[PDB]
Amino acid sequence: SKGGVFTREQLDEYQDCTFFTRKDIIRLYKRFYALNPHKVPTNMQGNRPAITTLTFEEVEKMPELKENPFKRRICEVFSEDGRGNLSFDDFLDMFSVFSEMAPLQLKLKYAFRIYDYDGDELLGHDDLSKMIRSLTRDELSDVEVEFIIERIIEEADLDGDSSINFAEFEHVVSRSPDFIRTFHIRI
Amino acid sequence: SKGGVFTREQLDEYQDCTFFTRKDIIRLYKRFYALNPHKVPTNMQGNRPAITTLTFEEVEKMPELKENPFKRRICEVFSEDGRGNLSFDDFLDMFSVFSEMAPLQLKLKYAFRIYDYDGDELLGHDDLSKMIRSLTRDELSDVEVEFIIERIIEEADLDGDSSINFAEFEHVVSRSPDFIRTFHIRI
Amino acid sequence: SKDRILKKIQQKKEIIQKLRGQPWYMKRKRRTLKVAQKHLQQQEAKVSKARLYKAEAGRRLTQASRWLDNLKIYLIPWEAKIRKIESHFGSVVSSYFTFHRWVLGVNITITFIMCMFVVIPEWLADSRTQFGDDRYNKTKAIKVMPPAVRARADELSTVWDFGGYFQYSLLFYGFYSKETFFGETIKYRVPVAYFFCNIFILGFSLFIILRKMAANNRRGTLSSGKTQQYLFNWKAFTGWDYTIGNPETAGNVYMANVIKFREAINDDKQKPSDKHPWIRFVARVLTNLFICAMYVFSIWAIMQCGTLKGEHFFAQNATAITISLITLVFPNIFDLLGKIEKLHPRNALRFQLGRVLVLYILNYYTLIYSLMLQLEHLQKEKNRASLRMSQGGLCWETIIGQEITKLVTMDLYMTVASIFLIDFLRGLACRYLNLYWPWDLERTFPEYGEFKVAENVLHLVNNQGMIWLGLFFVPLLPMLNNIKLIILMYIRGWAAMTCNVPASQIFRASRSSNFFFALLILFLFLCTLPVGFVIASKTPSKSCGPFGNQSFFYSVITDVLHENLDKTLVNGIKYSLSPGIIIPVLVLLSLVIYFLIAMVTGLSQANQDLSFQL
Amino acid sequence: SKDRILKKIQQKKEIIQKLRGQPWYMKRKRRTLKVAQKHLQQQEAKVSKARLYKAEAGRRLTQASRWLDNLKIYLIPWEAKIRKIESHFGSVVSSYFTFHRWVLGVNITITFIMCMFVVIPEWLADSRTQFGDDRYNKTKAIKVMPPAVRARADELSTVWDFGGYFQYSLLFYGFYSKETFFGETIKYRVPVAYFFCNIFILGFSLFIILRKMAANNRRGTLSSGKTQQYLFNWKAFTGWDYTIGNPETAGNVYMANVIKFREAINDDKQKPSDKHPWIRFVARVLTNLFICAMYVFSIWAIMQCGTLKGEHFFAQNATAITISLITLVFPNIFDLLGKIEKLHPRNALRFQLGRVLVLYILNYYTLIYSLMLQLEHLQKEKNRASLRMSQGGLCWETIIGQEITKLVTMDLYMTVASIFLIDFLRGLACRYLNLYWPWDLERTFPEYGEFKVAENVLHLVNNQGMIWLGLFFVPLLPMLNNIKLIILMYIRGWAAMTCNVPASQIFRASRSSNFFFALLILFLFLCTLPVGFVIASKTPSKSCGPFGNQSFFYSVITDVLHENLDKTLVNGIKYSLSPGIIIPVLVLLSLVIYFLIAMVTGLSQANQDLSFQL
Amino acid sequence: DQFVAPGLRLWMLIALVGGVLLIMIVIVCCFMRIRIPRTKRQIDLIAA
Amino acid sequence: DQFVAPGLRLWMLIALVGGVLLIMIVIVCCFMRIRIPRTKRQIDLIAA
Ligand SMILES: CC(C)CCC[C@@H](C)[C@H]1CC[C@H]2[C@@H]3CC=C4C[C@@H](O)CC[C@]4(C)[C@H]3CC[C@]12C
Ligand SMILES: *[C@@H]1O[C@H](CO)[C@@H](O)[C@H](O)[C@H]1NC(C)=O
Ligand SMILES: [Ca+2]
Ligand SMILES: [Ca+2]
Ligand SMILES: [Ca+2]
Ligand SMILES: [Ca+2]
Repeated sequence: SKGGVFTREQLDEYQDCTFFTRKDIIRLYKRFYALNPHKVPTNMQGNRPAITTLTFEEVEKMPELKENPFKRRICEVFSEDGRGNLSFDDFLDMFSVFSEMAPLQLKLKYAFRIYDYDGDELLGHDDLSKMIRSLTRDELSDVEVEFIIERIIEEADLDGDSSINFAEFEHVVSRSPDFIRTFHIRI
Repeated sequence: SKGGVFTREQLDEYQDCTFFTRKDIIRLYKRFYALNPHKVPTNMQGNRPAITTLTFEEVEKMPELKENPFKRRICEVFSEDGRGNLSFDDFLDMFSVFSEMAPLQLKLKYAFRIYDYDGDELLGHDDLSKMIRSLTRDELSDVEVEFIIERIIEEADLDGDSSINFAEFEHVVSRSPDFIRTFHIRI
Repeated sequence: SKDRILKKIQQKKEIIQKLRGQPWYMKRKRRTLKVAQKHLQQQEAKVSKARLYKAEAGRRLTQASRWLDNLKIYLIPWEAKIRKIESHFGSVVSSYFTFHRWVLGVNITITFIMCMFVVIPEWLADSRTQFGDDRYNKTKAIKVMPPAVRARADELSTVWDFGGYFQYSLLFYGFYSKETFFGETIKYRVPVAYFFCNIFILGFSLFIILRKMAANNRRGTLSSGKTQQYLFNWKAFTGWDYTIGNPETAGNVYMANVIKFREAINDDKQKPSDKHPWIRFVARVLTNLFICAMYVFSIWAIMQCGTLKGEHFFAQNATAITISLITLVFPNIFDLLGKIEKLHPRNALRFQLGRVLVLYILNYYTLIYSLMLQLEHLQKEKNRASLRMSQGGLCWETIIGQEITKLVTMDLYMTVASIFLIDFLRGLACRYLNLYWPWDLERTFPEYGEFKVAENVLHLVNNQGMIWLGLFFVPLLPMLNNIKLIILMYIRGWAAMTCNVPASQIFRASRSSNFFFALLILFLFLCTLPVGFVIASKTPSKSCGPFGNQSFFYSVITDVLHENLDKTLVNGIKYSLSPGIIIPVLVLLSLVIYFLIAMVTGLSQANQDLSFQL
Repeated sequence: SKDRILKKIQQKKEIIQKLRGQPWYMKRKRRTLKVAQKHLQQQEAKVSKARLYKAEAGRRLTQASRWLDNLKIYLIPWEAKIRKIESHFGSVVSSYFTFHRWVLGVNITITFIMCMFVVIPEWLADSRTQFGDDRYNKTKAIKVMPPAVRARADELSTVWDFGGYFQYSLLFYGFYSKETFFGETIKYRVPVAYFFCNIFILGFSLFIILRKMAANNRRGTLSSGKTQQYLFNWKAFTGWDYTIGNPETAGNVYMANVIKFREAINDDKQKPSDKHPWIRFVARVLTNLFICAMYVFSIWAIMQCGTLKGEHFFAQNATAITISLITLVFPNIFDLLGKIEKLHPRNALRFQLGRVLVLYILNYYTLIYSLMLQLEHLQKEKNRASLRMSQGGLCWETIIGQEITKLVTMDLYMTVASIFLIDFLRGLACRYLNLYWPWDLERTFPEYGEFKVAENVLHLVNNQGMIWLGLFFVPLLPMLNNIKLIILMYIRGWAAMTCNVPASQIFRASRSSNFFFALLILFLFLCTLPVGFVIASKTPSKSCGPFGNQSFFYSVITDVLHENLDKTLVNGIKYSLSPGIIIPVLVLLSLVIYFLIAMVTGLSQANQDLSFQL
Repeated sequence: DQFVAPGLRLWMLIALVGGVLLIMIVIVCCFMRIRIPRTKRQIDLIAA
Repeated sequence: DQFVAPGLRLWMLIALVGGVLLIMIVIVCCFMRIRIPRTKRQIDLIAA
C-alpha cells in the first residue's frame, strides 16, 4: 500500500524480524498513535520507532489489556527499558508474541517470564501465590491457595528445588491442550 | 510325571517361585546330579535342595557356561551364600532368570548385577573396561577401550556421576532389540 | 576448507530463518539480522555460475513469497468482526466463527472448481449456440422451456418448487447436455469433466480436511497431552483467556476459575456422595426412553410429511419445513431433558452432542429413504406432474436436486427465523417484560440467550453435508451455499453481539481442537456413501442430463477407456474392479485394526498403572 | 469396614503372582510365599458363602490351569534338537527352527480344522455308503473309478500326476460330493462347511499371525526408541550371545565383536568412504540389469515349460522342476553377484533378501498365469491327458490341485537334493579333495557352507503360501505339508549339525523379531487374492462337487440364505456387498488406520516419557 | 390461486416491498450497534 | 517302459528297494553323529 510512515527498509526488517505483514505493522502503528497522538509522530522514519514511548498506563487503557490482570506484567516483561515506558518496538514484539502464528516455545518462554514476578527465572511460592490470587480475585481462602500452590509445586518438582524452572514449566505446559488458545491476543 | 525325587509340596512351591514346570525342574535336577553324582543325593526331599552345593568349577564345566566369558560372574551373582559354592536353589534361580519366559526387567536387573564386578550398585569405569576386555579377548588396544568406555558413559550417564546407575542402564538397554535374544540360556 | 564457507553460509541462513521466533528484544533481533546479512555479503568467497544463480533464484523466490503473503493478507475477510466477537466472548466462541470462515473458504474452492471445470464450459457452449444450430436442435428438449412452462414459470408455486426458469438453468443436473465437447483434436468432454469433477471434489474435500486437521494437530501445535497428572498446573497456567476484552466476561472467568479450583481442592478427590438412590436412575431411564421416542417420532413424521401432497404453499415444502423445525427444536428439548437428568455438566454436554449428532444422521437417512420412495412412486405412477415431465421425461436427478435445494433454502429461512425469535425477541421479552412477569425472566427460565457453539457447529456441518449430497445433482449448490454461509455468518455475529450473554462456564466437550473437523469428516463419509451407491446402482434418466440414454452413470468413462485403449487393458481393469479383490483387503484391515485396538488398550492400561504408581 | 480387609487380601494375592519374577534368592521367595499363603488362609470373617465358593472355584481353576500347562509342556517337540542347534550355532540360527516349529503348529491347526469339519464328515458319509445306495447311485461318477483308470493307476506316469488313486481320494476337490449332509433337520451341509472352512482358515491364519506379532511386541522388544543414540551401549551390553556352547562359535563372536567395535570407532566419517573412480558404479548398474534379465528369463522359462505336452517322465513335471531349480539356484547367483556389487554387508543382505522375495512373487504369479492359460487351452481342446476326463468333465479344480501338489512334492524332493549336494557333498569335497585342488576349497572358494537363515525362512514362507493357495482345491494339502515340514525340519537340523559351519559375522536385515511373520502375512495377502478372484469369478465344474453345476462358487451360501431369509434383507446384504459401498468403507478404514497408528506412536512416546521421569 | 396480476404478479410486488424493507432494516442495524442484554450489575442492582 | 512283474510292477520294486535303502541310511545317520567341517584350529595347520 502507501506505507508513508515507514521506509521500505524498516517494514522489510520488521517483517523479517516479526510475524507481521505490512498491513499488520501499519495497523499496529495506527493503534499506537491513537493511544496518544501528541507523543507519537505522524512519521517514524529511521530511529523514531525505538525512541517514541508511552507510559504503562497509556498502554494498559487499550481494551485488549484493560481487563487482563497481568497487563502490568506484560508491559514490564516486554519493556526494553525499565524506567516505566514502552516503545513502539516493544509494542510490536508484545503483539507478535501474542499473535496467532507465534511458536509454542516462544509463547511458553514469554508466559514463564510474565508469571515470574520477582524475575529470578524461577516460579517460586510467592509467584504462584500472586498468580493464583490474581486469577481468582482473592476470593479463595489462604488455606485453599496454599493447597493449590503445594499441588502445583509437587508437580514438575523434578529437581526437588521447591520451585519450577523453565524446563519443568515447559515440559508441563507444553502438554496442556488449551494453553495455545488462551495465550493469544488478536489485533 | 514320576514325582519321586521331590515332593508335591516342593514342586508346587518351586512352580510358584519359578517359571519352570515339573518336567523342567526334574530335568534341571538330573543335570545338577550328573554334574557330580558323588555328592548330589539321589533323593531331594526336605531341606536338602538348599544344602547340597557344588563348587563353582564343577558348575562351570557344563557346556552351557564353559564357553561364556562371564560364567564366573554368573556363578558369583547367583550364589546365595557365596564362599565358592552353588546350591540347587541357586541353580534353579540362575537357569530361571536366563529362561525364555523371564520378564525383561528381571533379566535386566540380573545382567546389571553380573556386569557390576565390584558390587557397588553402579557400572563404573573399571567394570566396563574389564567387560570390554572379556568381550574382545583383550585384542582391542587400550586407547580403543578407553574411547569405547567414554562413549558408553556419554550415551548413558545423564547424571554426570561418571557411572551408570541401574536406572540409566535400564533406560538404555530396554531399547536394545537384541538383549532379549542374547541374554538367554536354554536348558 | 572449501566446505567451511558453505557451512558458515548455511549457519547464517538458518540463523536468519530462525530469528523470527527468538525471545529477544527488537534491538537485539535487528542487530543479529544486520550481522547475519553482513556475513551473507562476506560469503563473496563463493563459486560463481551455478551456485551464484541458485542463490539469486532463492532470494528472488523468497522475495516473491513474501510479496504474495503480503498481498494475500488483504483478502482475509471478517478479521475485525471475528476480533470483536472474540474480545466480547472469548476464544471458544470465536472458534466457531473461524471454523465458519474456513468452511466458507472450502466452499469457495469447491465453487471455483465446479465453475471452471463444469459450469463455465457449459455456459460457453450455451452462449456460442445459435437458433437452428445442430447443437441447439439437439439441446432444445432440455434447454428451451415449452410454452406451458413459460406461462406457468412466474407462478409462486413453481418458484417454491425451483421449477420454471430455475429448472431450465445451469443450477440443476438436467440442463447440462450430453453432447458438449470442446476439443477438435482431443475433446474436453463436458460429461466426463462433470463426473470426474464431482469425484475429485469429494476426494479434494477429504484431502483438505485431513490436511487442515494434521496442520492443526502437529506441525504448529503441541500434539501432546495424553496424561492427567497436570490438572492443577493446566488449570493454573491456562486459567485466564488473554482474548477477553469485555469486563463482564472477565468477571465470569474469575468466577469460573474460583469454582474450578474449589472443585479440584474440595470435591474432585475428597467427597463422593449420593442423595436419592434408585430414584435419579429411574428418571435417567425415562428420559432416555422419551428421547428414543422423539427419534422414532421424528423419523415417522419425516416419512409422513414426505407422503403428504396437496400442491399448496405448504404441501410442496412440508418435508423441508418439518426437517428444519425438528433440527431447530429438538436440541432445546434435549437440553431441557439434560437439565432434568441432573447429569455432570461435561457429561451432559457430551450427551447433548451425541444426541444431536444421532438426530442429524437419522433425519439425513430418513430423508434419503423418503426421497427414494417418492421417486419410485412417481416413476411407477407414470404408467405438478406436467411441469415435472417437461424435460423429455421424469428427470429424477433434477427432482432430487430441487428437493435438496428446498432443504437448504428452508434451513436458511428457518435459521433466520429462529435467531430472530429465541435470541432477539426472547432478549426483548426478558429485558422489558421482566418487571411485569410473575417470575424473574432473567435469573430463571428463560434467561438471556447463550451462544451454543457446539450446536451451531453441528448445524453448519449438517448444511455442508447436505451440500455434499446435493452437489452431484446441483452443480451450483455451493455457490448458493456461499451466499447462505455469508448471510449466516453476519446474522450469527449480529445475534452474538446483540442478543447473547457470555456463558458462566465453558465445559468444552472435546479437549482436542480437531473435533469440528472430525465431525466434518464423519458427515463427509456419511454423505459420500449414498451418492456412491446411486452412481454405482441407479440408472440415469433416459432423456435428461449429461448422461441421459446411457445405462450407468460411470458408463461414459468406461466407454471412453474402451474406445481409447486396447481391449486387454479394459478387461484387466474390469477384473481388478471385482468384489473378489476388495473383500480380503477389508477383512485384513478389520483384523489389523482389532489388533491395534488391543495394543493401544494395553498401552493405555500400562500408562494408567504407571501414573497410579507415581 | 471390610474394604480394608478385601484390599489387603487382594494386595497379598497380587504379591503371590508377582513373586515369580522377583530378583530374590530362593529363601526369600519361599518365606514370602509362606507368609502370603498364611495370611490368605488365616483371614477370619471371610466373604459370604456364595462368593466363598466363587473363590474356591477360582482356586480350583488356577490349579487346573497349572496342571494343564504341566501336561502341555510335554507336547512341545524338538526342544532337545533346537537346544543343540542353538548351542552349536546361536540364537539367530535357532530362530529359524523355532519359526519352523511354529509354522508346523499352525499347519497342524489347519489340518485339524479341515479334518474335523470337512474331511472326517465326508469320510464318514463314504464309509456309511453301501453298494446300490442312493448316495452311491449319485456319487458313483466321481467316487468309483472306470475300469480304464483302475487298470492304468498302477503306471508310474499316473502316480507322477496324482491321477490314479489320489484323484479318486479325499485328497482333491473333485472327490467331495455335493449331496453330502448330516441331520434330518438343521442339516450340516458339507459344501457349506467346505466354503466356510476355507474362508475361516484364511481369516484364522491371519489372526494367528497377528496374535503372534502382538505377543512378540508385548514381550518387551517393542520398547525400542527407533534411535541410534545408544550404538556403543547396544554393542557392549548385548555383545555376547549366552546361547553359545561351541568354542569355535565363541571365537567367531570374539572376532566379530572386535570388528564391530573397531568399525564403530572408525565410522561416522572417521574413515571416509572411497572406492574406484567409476568402475564399481558401472558394475552395480550392469549387475542390476543382469538380475532383471534373469527375472525375465525366469518368467519366460516358466511360460515355456508351461506349454509343454506329452506323457514323458519330464514333460509332466517340467513346470515344477523348472520352478524348483530356479528357486534353489537363483539366490546363489544373487549372492555371487553381491560380491561384484561390493555393497555394505547389511545393505547387501537386504538387497539379496528383496531380490529373492521379488523372484518368489514373480514365480508365483507366473505360475498362476501359466496354469490359467493351460486350463483355457484344455477347455478349448475338447471342442494321458484324456484320462483326466474320466472324473466327469474337466474338473479344472482337481487339475489345479494336482499341479500344486506336484509342485509341493517336487519342491520337497529338490530341496532334499540341494541339501545333499550343496551342503553335504560340497563339505566332503572341501574336506578331502582340498589336498589336490589349486584353489584352496575350504579357505578361498567355496567355504564349507553357512546356514542361510533368511533364505530358508523365505523358502518356508513360499511353501506355506503355496499351501494356502492350493488349500481350496486340496483339502488334505496341509496334512501332506505336515509330513514335508517334519522331514524338512530333520534334514535342516542334520544339514546344520553335520555340514554347515558357523558364520564369521551375523547380520540381520530387519533386526526385528516380527520380520518373519511380516513376510508370512505378506505371502498370505498375496495368496488370498487369486483364490478370492477364482471364487468370485470362475464358474465351478459341472460334474465334480461339492460345487458341481453351480452358477458361482458362492451360490451355495446364497441359496442357503435365500431359503432361510427370503427377506429382502438378503438383498440388503447383496446391496451391501456392492462396489458403490465397499469403496467408502475402504477409504474409511484407510482414514481410521492412519489415525490409529499415530495414536499408538504417541502413546509409546508418552510411556517412554513416563518411564524416563521415574 | 390469489388475485395475481396487476401488471406484474402480486407475489412479486410483496417480495419487492419485503426486500426493500429488509434492506432498510439491515442498513439501520449495521449503523445502530444495539445491545439488548443487561450486564450482571444491572441484573442484581435492581433485584430489590 | 517298465513292464509288470508277477503280481508287481517294476517301478514299484525300484521304489521298495530305494525306500528300504533310505530307511537304513537314515537309521545309521541317526546314530553316526558325524561332523564334516574342520575347525579353524584344524585349518590353519595346512601351511606345514
Ligand atoms: C486437473 C487439471 C489441472 C487438468 C485439466 C485438463 C485441462 C486443463 C486440459 C485437458 C484438455 C485440454 C483442452 C484440449 C482441447 C482444447 C481445444 C481448444 O479450445 C484449446 C483448449 C482446449 C479446450 C484444451 C484446454 C485445456 C484442457 C481442457
Ligand atoms: C439410446 O437411445 C434409445 C433411447 O433414447 C434406445 O432405444 C437405445 O437403446 C439407447 N441405447 C443406449 C446406448 O443407451
Ligand atoms: Ca521467583
Ligand atoms: Ca525445579
Ligand atoms: Ca562398579
Ligand atoms: Ca549415573
